[PDB]
Amino acid sequence: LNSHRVDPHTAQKFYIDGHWSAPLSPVSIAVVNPATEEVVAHVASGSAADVDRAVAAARAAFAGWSGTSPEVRAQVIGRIHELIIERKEELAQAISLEMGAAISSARAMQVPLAAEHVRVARDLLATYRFQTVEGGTAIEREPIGVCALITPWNWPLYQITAKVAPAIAAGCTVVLKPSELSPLSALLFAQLVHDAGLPPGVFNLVNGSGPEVGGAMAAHPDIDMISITGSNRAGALVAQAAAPTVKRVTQELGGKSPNILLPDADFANAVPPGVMAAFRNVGQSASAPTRMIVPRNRLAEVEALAAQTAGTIVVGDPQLEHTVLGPIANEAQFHRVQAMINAGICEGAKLVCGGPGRVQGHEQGFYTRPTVFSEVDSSMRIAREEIFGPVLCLIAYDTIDEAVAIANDTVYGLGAHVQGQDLELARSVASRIRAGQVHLNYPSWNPMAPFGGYKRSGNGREYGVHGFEEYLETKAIVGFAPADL
Amino acid sequence: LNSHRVDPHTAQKFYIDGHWSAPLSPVSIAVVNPATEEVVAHVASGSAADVDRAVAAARAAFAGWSGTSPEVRAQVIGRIHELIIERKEELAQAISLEMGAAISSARAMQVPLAAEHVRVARDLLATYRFQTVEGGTAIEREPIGVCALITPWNWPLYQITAKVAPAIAAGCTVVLKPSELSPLSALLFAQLVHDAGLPPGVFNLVNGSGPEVGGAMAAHPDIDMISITGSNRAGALVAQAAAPTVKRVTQELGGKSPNILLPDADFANAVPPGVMAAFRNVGQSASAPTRMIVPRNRLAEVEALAAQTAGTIVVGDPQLEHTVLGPIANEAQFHRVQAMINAGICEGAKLVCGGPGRVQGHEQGFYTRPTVFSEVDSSMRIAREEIFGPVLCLIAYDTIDEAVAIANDTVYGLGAHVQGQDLELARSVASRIRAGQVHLNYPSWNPMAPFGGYKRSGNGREYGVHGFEEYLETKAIVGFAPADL
Ligand SMILES: NC(=O)c1ccc[n+]([C@@H]2O[C@H](COP(=O)([O-])OP(=O)(O)OC[C@H]3O[C@@H](n4cnc5c(N)ncnc54)[C@H](O)[C@@H]3O)[C@@H](O)[C@H]2O)c1
Ligand SMILES: NC(=O)c1ccc[n+]([C@@H]2O[C@H](COP(=O)([O-])OP(=O)(O)OC[C@H]3O[C@@H](n4cnc5c(N)ncnc54)[C@H](O)[C@@H]3O)[C@@H](O)[C@H]2O)c1
Ligand SMILES: CCCCCCCC=O
Ligand SMILES: CCCCCCCC=O
Repeated sequence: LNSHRVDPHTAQKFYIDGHWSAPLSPVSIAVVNPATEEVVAHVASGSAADVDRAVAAARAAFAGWSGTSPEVRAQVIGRIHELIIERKEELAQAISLEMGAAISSARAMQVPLAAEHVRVARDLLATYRFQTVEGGTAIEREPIGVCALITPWNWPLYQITAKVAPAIAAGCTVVLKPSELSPLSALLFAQLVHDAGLPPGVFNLVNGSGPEVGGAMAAHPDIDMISITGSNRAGALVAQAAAPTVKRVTQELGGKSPNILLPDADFANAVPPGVMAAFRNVGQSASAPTRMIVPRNRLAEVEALAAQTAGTIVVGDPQLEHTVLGPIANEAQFHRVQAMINAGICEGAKLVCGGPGRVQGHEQGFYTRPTVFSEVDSSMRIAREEIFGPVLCLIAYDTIDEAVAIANDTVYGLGAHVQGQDLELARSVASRIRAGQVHLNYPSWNPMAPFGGYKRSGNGREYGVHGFEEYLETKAIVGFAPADL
Repeated sequence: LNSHRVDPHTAQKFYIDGHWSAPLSPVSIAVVNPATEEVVAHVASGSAADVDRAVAAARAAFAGWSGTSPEVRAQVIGRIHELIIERKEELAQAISLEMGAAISSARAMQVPLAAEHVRVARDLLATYRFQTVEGGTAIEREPIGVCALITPWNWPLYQITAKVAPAIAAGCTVVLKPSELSPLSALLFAQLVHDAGLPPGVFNLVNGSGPEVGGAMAAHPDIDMISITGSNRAGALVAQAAAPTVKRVTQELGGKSPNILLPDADFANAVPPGVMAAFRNVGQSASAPTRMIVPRNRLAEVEALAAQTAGTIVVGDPQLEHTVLGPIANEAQFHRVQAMINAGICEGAKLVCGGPGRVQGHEQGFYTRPTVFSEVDSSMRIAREEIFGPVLCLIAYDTIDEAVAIANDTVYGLGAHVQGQDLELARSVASRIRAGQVHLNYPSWNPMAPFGGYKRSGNGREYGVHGFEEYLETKAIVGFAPADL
């Protein structure tokens, strides 16, 4: 049923300097459909020499593009956005195919939320003041230059858009390494910016492994900035690789986001949305609220409510419109999550529902059972470590002060959730969570809100004007207007 | 004549948690007067265990201080500023003693410019909006937490102030490692914040080597951010040491700042100020304009003008009010500069004036001759490498387009200078220099202008509101106001 077909002519090519060119190496990367475990396509595996050709194209194109007026850059970006909306069905099918997102999920969110980043960067150029005059001193905001972008597989198009749209809008030039576990939609996206009219060399695509291609980028002497969305392990290696060239380093990494239900919350109506939030994209989301923090005298009620809403999630074939969750995105991730579930069992957590093993009736495919643990201690492995699968922890508290301490009891700080009837109280608690975003009573997504981590969830912000400013340098021209006397 | 006396009771102590405490190790660091080459004092050498006590104090004090109202924090900072102004003569004598700054220079700039950073952070709290409401989403700016500050010896008090004032104002808590080659003025500064009323643990001082104390800070699991002003070599090592904890990393590093004289400039009145600018603080300044870029058909005139103004700089005893330049700050730096001068001779540059050797008549003390090279090629070592002594390069150009290419022909981008009669033209050139600051026709210093590097001159900005925001996280509270329907 899945309708995506990889272009045979460009599958094992790179997009460099306005054209698809042969890779310098013959190594291939097979792409596996997580729903069937079959290789559905191959893509090329870049070398450092390929990353060289791409950086050279980006460098050569930077003067022309940064010299293009904001209004005109905004026109190209606008057109890119139209093309995403036009080819959205094609894009939803490739995302689903490569990382198993329920086709329903791919149409409703995987693509449209990505479109939104592009829209926001377009509208943004209409008002942004690149120069400001404070007296005799003028502040000019300029593109930082050639940028390395590395993205993960869980929200593949969306994570490419959060980086490319602002980078391009700022006047930067960009070389992107997509996840080798979700390369197909990136292939469509490169074709899309080509068709949208982006000058050769402004956007460049190279496929390959993190350590080889990503490593080359992090160390390249001609790259002015690198932005990575991925694991902490990879984030730190790129930071270390980038230090001697003193690049600007932007990192969006792991999380263990808390969901505090305050005592005055409507538990029957708030536990189900939290569970659904924790298990969105089958838990494959860094900001997912996977630690639900609730009053002890209410734990047995929320346990029942969590098993109840978990048990009604339809897990199955992503090709069906009524499937809610597809499989874990790939074999490596499947086995990691499975290990985390078994670790929780072995450390004595209560298995409210779910458990290990493939989902019954989908033995082929990385289908993982939606899992809920309760009576969870903050010291447990499943409470401290990001699992990146559908595994929700229930944690009890005896005071609101205690609930905040548990929420902050983590090396991470990417996001957080608060449920409460008294809005004043809920706000004061939110301002006490050390996290880049706190969400009150399940607000809807906001494409202008800065997104990023405190502590070990990263460095920098994406989305909206904040994300746009990550790609600008800052210049002071003192004596811009001569002084008096 | 120098009147500073180190407090014998606190010289080999650390300022931790509101008191002077014994170091955990008995290692001492001798402090040498560069003007006489005599050890004038000793200070303690911290261990990782000392950095632990200091981080613990900072952590423990962070809740109280961040919970103190901006208005009240601004009052403490205001008082710190009064005390700097009151004890300025004592502070100028300690700076001069430890790193050889001409006493005249220490009174006029070394201290007052440092006072200014403190003033700017005080006034700033009066207007800064820590919360903003964009609809149903609120942006709250919060202190990032415990901060490691590492500073150099060339502008010792001033570099401590650019970091501590904004950090404290933001609500952060701070542990500072001063340069072990300029520890005496830091000792007075710690006493000063104590007397000013800063709560125990908000500011902590530990002395010691970069690799040992600085290394401990860069790697500490409880430090949320580290800011370093120093060499590229040290900047990258701290970045690498900090990567696995994902700290915020702020770096102010080397420079090779160009000074372009455009053809319409008044060469007789512009060459002398450039030379004086290059040799301020005897060249011991990262942003100093040490590459003077001038029209070829004008080189012989600027050469003569540079020798002329160089030859009239009074180099001698910093204890004399009429001394203009003191010695290089310390023996290590003296020998480094001397090697750079000899390298320039050996690579065929023209020695317009200056040369190697101690300044005649000051054989005792690290007195270095003000040196000017001309007919300098961009590929020369003396053109590519920061020298950090009084060594000015003269470079010729045949077009304004060429002059810009030479100015940007550098791994650095900390600052830059433009001389020109047509202000429109001079502005357009300034916007073409890839540098954090460009200064037109020798404007006066601006404590609100963002200061920092493009490319390899660092990451982040100091001074004014920009520097203040380096110590704030960014939080989005989505659903702050419930939505319609
Ligand atoms: N904060 C955010 O906005 C955000 C958003 C989505 C996902 N994430 C996080 O991403 C993770 C999921 O992705 P993953 O674990 O598969 O990512 P990962 O860290 O394993 O890989 C991410 C990217 O880095 C590349 N890479 C791997 N090793 C590299 C190396 N040493 N040098 C350079 N590049 C290298 C990979 O090829 C990939 O493109 C989760 O932790 C999730 O929370 C964060
Ligand atoms: N950009 C700016 O605002 C600015 C301002 C002033 C000076 N500087 C630069 O500073 C340099 C002058 O200072 P320097 O060369 O003596 O500095 P340096 O790099 O040798 O030392 C700077 C600081 O780092 C510490 N340190 C040394 N090694 C360390 C390590 N491995 N880990 C942690 N800390 C370590 C030192 O003890 C000192 O406190 C020049 O390059 C100058 O341009 C920059
Ligand atoms: C409504 C959720 C939007 C998707 C957020 C994905 C970012 C986290 O990995
Ligand atoms: C007027 C010069 C102010 C001092 C600038 C010092 C910063 C560079 O090291």
